[PDB]
Amino acid sequence: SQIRQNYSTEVEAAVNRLVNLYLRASYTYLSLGFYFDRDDVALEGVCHFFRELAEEKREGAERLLKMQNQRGGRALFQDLQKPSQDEWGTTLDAMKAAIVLEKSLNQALLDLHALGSAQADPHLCDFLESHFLDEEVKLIKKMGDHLTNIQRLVGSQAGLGEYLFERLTL
Amino acid sequence: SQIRQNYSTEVEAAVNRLVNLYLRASYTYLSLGFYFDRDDVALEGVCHFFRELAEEKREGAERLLKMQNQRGGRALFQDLQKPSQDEWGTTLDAMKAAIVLEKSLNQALLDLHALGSAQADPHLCDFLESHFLDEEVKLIKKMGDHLTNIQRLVGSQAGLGEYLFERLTL
Amino acid sequence: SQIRQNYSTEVEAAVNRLVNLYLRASYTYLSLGFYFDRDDVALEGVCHFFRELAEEKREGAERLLKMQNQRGGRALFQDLQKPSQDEWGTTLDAMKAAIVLEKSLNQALLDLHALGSAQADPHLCDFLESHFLDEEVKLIKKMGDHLTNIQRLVGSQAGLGEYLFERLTL
Amino acid sequence: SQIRQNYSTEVEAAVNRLVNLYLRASYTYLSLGFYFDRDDVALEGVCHFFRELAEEKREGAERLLKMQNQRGGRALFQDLQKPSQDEWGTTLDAMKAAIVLEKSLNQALLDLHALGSAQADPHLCDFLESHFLDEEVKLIKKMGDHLTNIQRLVGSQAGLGEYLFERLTL
Amino acid sequence: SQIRQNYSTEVEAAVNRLVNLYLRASYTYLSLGFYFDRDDVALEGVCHFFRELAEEKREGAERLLKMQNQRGGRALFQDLQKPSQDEWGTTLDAMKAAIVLEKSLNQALLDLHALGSAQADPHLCDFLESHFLDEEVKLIKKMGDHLTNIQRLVGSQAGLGEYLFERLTL
Repeated sequence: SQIRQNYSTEVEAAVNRLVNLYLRASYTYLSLGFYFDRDDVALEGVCHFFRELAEEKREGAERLLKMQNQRGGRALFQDLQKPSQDEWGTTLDAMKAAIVLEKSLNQALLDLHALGSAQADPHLCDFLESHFLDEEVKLIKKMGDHLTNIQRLVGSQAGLGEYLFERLTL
Repeated sequence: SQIRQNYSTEVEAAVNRLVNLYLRASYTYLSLGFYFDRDDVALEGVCHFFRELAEEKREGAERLLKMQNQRGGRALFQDLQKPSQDEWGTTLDAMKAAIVLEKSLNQALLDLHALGSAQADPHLCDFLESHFLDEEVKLIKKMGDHLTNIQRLVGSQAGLGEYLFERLTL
Repeated sequence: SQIRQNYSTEVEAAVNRLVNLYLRASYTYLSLGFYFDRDDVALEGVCHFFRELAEEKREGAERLLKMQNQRGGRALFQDLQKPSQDEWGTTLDAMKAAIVLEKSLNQALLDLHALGSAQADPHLCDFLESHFLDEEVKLIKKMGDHLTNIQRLVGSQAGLGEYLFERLTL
Repeated sequence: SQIRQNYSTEVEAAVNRLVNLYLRASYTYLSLGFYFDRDDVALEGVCHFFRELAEEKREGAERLLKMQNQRGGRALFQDLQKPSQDEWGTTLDAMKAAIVLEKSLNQALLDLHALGSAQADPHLCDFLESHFLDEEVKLIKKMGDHLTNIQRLVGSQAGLGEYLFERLTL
Repeated sequence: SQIRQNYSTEVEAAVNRLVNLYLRASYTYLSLGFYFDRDDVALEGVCHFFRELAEEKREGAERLLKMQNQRGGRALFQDLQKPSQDEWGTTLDAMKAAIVLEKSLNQALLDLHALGSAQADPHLCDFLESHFLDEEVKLIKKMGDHLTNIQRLVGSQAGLGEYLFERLTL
C-alpha cells in the first residue's frame, strides 16, 4: 500500500476482528429489537432501545472500516455468527444480555488499544479514544443504570414493573 | 348497469354483506365506547380508543359502498344487529371482544378477496388490498399488543393496572 | 348510580329510544346518500345533501348518549331497522321521504320534551332545547324550502328541473 | 323597585338562600383546598382541584347576586357557616364529601327551578338553565368519574394509588 | 436482455398491443376534442373534456412503454388507426362513443391482467393495479354519470339541455 505508514499487520487483523465483533453486536441488537416487538411481548420502548443500539453498532463497524482504509489496511469480512438466543426472556434478561455484549465489545476495544500501544500506533489509539472508548463507557453505565432500575421495579409485581419501566424510562 | 363490467353478482352480494359487517362493527364499537364512558367505569382513554374505532369502521363501510357504486353494483342495506353485549366487563374483556370482532372482520375481507380471485376481479382485489387488508392487519397487531400489555398489568393489582394502562398507553 | 339525580327511569328509556330513532335516521340518510350516487341516478348534489344529513343524525345520536351517561343513565342499544326503501325514486320523492323522517324525528323530540316536563327534569329540557329542537326546526324549514323549489321546477320538464335544482341549489 | 316585573318575593328569598348555599360551598372547597396543601398531606393536584372549585362556586354566587339585582331583587347576606370538617381524611373521603356538596348544591338549584315554574318566571328558569343546571351536571359526573377512579386504585396499595391518582389524573 | 427476468414474450406482445390501443384511444379523443371545438358545434366544455382525456390516454401509453423497458421488453409500434368517425354528432352520441372506447380499453387491461396471472408475473399485475385498473373504473363511472345527466336533460329541449350540461357540469 503506497499510503500505509506504521500500520502493523497485527493492528490490521485486530481491527478486521473488532469490525466483525461490531457487526455481530449490531446483529444481536437487531434480534433483541424484533423480539420486544413481538405481539406477545409488546414492549415498544424496549424494542426502540435495542433498535437504536443495533444501528449505533453498525456505525461503529463502518467507522472502523473507514479507518482501516485510511491507514491502507485491507477489510476482510467474516461470516456473521447469529445472535446467541432467539427469544430474550424479560426486559431484565434482555438488559443483562446486552450489557454482557457491551462489556465484551469494550474489552475487545481495550485489547486493540493495548495492541496499538505495544506497536506504538499513536494514530490508532487516538482513534479508539475519540470514537469508541468513551462511547462504550457511557453506554455501559447507561445499561447498568437501566438494570438497577429494572431490578428495583421487579422485586414484587414484575408485569407492572416491566410495564412501568418501559413506559416511564424508555 | 351501463358501466358494470366484469362485476359478478357474487362479488356484488358479498360486498353488500361486508358493508353490513362493517356497519355492525362500527355499531359495536359505539356501544364499547359509551360503556367505558359510564360514570361507574370511567376509563376515558379506553372510551376514546373504541370511539375512534367506531368511526374507522363506519368509514370502511362508506368506502365499500362508494366502490360498489363505482363498479355499478347496487347497495342493499340490511337491519343492523345490536352489539352482542350491553356491558363490556373490564378493559381486558372489552379488548378481547374487540379483537374477536376485528379478526372476524378480517376473515370476512379474506373471504371476499378469495371470491374476487375465483371470479378474476383484479379491480376488486386491488381494492381490498389497498384499503382493508393492511388496515385490519395493523389494527389486530395493535390490539394484540394492548391485550399482552393489559394481561401483564392485570396479574396482581387489577384496579391499579387498568388505571395505569388507560393512563400510560391510551 | 352514585351521580344519578332526578333522572327518572322514564326519561332514561325515552332517551334510549330516541337514540335509536336518531341512529335509524342516520342509517336511512346513508341509503339515500348512496342512491343519488348510483351511476344511473348521478345527482352528486343530492347525494352530498343526504350524506351530510346522515352524519348530522349520527352526531345527534352520540350527543344523546353522551348526555345519558352524564345523568347516570344506561345506554341500551337496539337493532337498527334497515331504511324503509332501497331505491328512492326522484329528488322530489327522496326530498318528501326525508322530510317525513325529520318531522317524525322532531315529534319524537317534542314527546321527550313533554316527558321531561311531566317529571320536572329542567336539565333534560334545557338539553333538548339547546341541541335538538332548534336544529330540527331549521332543518325542516330547509327541506320544505327545497320541496317547494323542486315542485316548482318539476311541473313541465322534470329531467331539466331535477338537473337545474341539483346544479343551482345543491 | 321601579324595574321589578314578575319577580315574586318567593323567588327573591330562594335566590338569596342559594346565594348563601353557593358562598358556603365556596368556603368548604377553600378548606379542602388548604388541607390537601398541608405538609403532612401534600397532594398538590388534589389541592389544586379543590382551589379551582372554590372559585367556581364564588362565581356562581356573584352570578346569582348579579341576576338578583337585574330583576330588582334585594341581596340579603347571612352568616357563612364554617366547613363541616377541619381535616378531610384521604382523597377518597374528600372526593366523596365534595360530591355530596355538589349534589345538594344541585338539588337546591332544581328546587329553585321548580319554584320558578310554579310562579311562571321564564326569565328565572332560562337563567338557571344556562348557567347552573348544566354546570352542576357536568361537575358531578366529573366527580363521580374521579371517585370511580380513586376507588379502583385504592383497593390494594392505597398510598401508591393516592399518589398515582394525584400524579396521573389531577 | 441482461435485465429481463420472468417477463414472458406473451406479456411483452400484449403490452405492445395495449400500448397501441392506448395511443389509438388518445388519437380518437383528439378527434372528439377538435369536433366540439368546431365553430358550428361550439361546446367548449365538451371539447375541454375530450382534450384532457386525449392526454390522459397518451400518458397511459408512455407509462406502459416505460414499464416495458423496465422489464427488458422491446416496444414495437404499429400504425395508429384513424378515429372511427369524423363528426361526433351531439354530446350524447360523443359521450356514448367515448364510454364504448373506455370500456374496451378497460377490457383490454383486464385481459392483460389475466395474462399476467396465468404466467405468474406479480410485477406486471401489481403494475396494472396501481396505474390502470382503478383509473379506468373511475373514468367509466364518471362517463356513465355524464351520460345519465345528458340523457335526463335531453328528453324535451335538446339544444337547451346540451347548452346547460356543457355550461353547468363541464
